[PDB]
Amino acid sequence: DDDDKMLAAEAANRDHVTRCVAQTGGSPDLVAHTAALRLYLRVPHFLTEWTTDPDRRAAVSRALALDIVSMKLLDDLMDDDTGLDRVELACVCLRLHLRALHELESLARDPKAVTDILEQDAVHLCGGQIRTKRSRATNLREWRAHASTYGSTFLGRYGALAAACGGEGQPADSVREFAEAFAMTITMADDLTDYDRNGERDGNLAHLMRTGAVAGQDVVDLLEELRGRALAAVAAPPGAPGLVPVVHLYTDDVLVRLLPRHLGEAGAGAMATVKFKYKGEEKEVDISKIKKVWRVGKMISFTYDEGGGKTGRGAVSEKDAPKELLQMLEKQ
Amino acid sequence: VDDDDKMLAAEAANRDHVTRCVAQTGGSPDLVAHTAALRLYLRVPHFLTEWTTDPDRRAAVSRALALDIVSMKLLDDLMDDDTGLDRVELACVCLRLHLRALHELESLARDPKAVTDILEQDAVHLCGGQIRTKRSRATNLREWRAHASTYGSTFLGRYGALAAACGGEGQPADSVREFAEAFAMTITMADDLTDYDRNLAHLMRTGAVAGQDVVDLLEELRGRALAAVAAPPGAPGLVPVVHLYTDDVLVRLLPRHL
Repeated sequence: DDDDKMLAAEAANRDHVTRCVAQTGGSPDLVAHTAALRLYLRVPHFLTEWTTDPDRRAAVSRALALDIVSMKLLDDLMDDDTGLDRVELACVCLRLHLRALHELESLARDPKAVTDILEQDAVHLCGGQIRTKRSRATNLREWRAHASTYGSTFLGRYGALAAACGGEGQPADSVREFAEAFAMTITMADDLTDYDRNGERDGNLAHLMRTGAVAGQDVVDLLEELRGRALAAVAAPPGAPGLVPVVHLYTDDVLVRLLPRHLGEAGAGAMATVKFKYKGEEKEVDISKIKKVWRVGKMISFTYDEGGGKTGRGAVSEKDAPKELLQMLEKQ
Repeated sequence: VDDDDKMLAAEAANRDHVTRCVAQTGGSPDLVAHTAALRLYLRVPHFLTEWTTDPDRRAAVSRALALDIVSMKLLDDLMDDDTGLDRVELACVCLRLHLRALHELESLARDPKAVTDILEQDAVHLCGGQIRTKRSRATNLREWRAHASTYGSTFLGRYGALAAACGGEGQPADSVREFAEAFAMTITMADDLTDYDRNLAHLMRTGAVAGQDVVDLLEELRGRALAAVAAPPGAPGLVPVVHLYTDDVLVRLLPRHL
């Protein structure tokens, strides 16, 4: 029923946003574009997870959706590649944003809190986007520095706004920490998808991986860092434990589904090995050279390509077998 | 130190506040230059804040209005895509200037909530209005005025209402806005009759609009503005401003099209 709350909230955000686009003279196409922004429409549900009163939660959630969609329309306006009418994009962008300020300011504890949060790192956000497009990233460090502005800072602001508007029991710092880590996991996902969905190359993480400029294991480490940052934020009292499966779902999806499209047979990291003694020598074979593998009690016995026709023999304790050997066990 | 001296100092102060803000958020020299060239846009906040008795509050509201007015002009450049400027800079500077304005306006407002009230109230009339304008173009003076009452009158009306909300109170808010809506349409006509060359001009030239009707509208807007600035407390300094912009359209611009 948490998965059902998250679907209903997306649908309620989609309803609020499309009505507002249509009420301002948005074309059916532009309405269909905003209704299509599924994760943008759902993300506000994540940011409001700490909100105890469900009437305030639903109201903060739709107001965040308005402004996130507005900024997405501004972005479509600066790319100017949607085929949507530019006048509609501009005027609907403005209208949604002004409705969002009104609604957020109606819910905030403090009258200045909304404009304080939007102003505080405006230069970092707006100058960040300019430099992202001005100087294309050529390695992971550059990719992350850019992504921390239009991804992390972008969504952190909506985290702070969710805390400011979300009444009592909101660990402001932690809502924002969650938002910033989660946004970077999503931003990596979008780069690794939009390589092919959108034909994107310059500054694109997938292009940097395929090119050799960025190593798969560095990408895996960043994803694991972002997973751990988001998990820590959601464990801070009074806690948002409902967000734990969400964090795993998005990180795992990048690891399992998207990364492999830009790496290849080997994958990320060094080729796994089996260490054993055999006729008195120290021996170490690549999981790639291993042929047959079978269990006898807690021993794993196996054969390998030793060079030429030559077949080698070994056995190790299951305690000293890498996961990759035990996997071939299960698959033989 | 007369009134044209106060205006000149206000216009320079608004320009400097805008250019510093564009430069510091990563605006290129072409975008900084573009922003500094928006003379009337940087000037008009001075007129809007004529009812503000504290000179320091007046300087602060004037420059805040200038940030947002320039912001909305940059959004307008972004929807036309005809300046040859970088769309990423346009968008990012548009956003930054606007967010600074919200911050500076809310810090001056009696009630910070009044800023987002004023901006939301007729947001649909303004934004729906601009879509309808750029869709189905005017073929007579009635249609032209209908369209210009959104992107001109409602546009500047909002900044009128914001000036009164961020001013020193007693300020006659309805009259500030009435001044702004009437004056806005005078300068929108002026812009239309300049921006043909450098659309009301096309209609005057192909005789779909009679000169005498344009004169009558200008005289009506002149009277509306003079009435607004005679409501108490009163902004007598705006009388010569109304005459200057009106007479300029009658004397300099109309003859170019008749």
